[PDB]
Amino acid sequence: NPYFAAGGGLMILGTGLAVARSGIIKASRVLYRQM
Amino acid sequence: NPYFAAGGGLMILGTGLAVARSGIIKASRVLYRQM
Repeated sequence: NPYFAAGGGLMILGTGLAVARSGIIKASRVLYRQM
Repeated sequence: NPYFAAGGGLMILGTGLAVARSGIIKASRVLYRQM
């Protein structure tokens, strides 16, 4: 399809993994000091 | 594969090395004043 030329889904994946990294970092920041 | 046209992994590597640089800078900021 002509939409394949854009191929902007990698931006979505990058935002998703960045948010996941931030959330996991905050969790581990709480996990160590919780147990 | 058609996914090679995008080639967005360099963004992932850049984010990883930037985070590593920040973490190492903070560590050295603690390492000098710890020992």
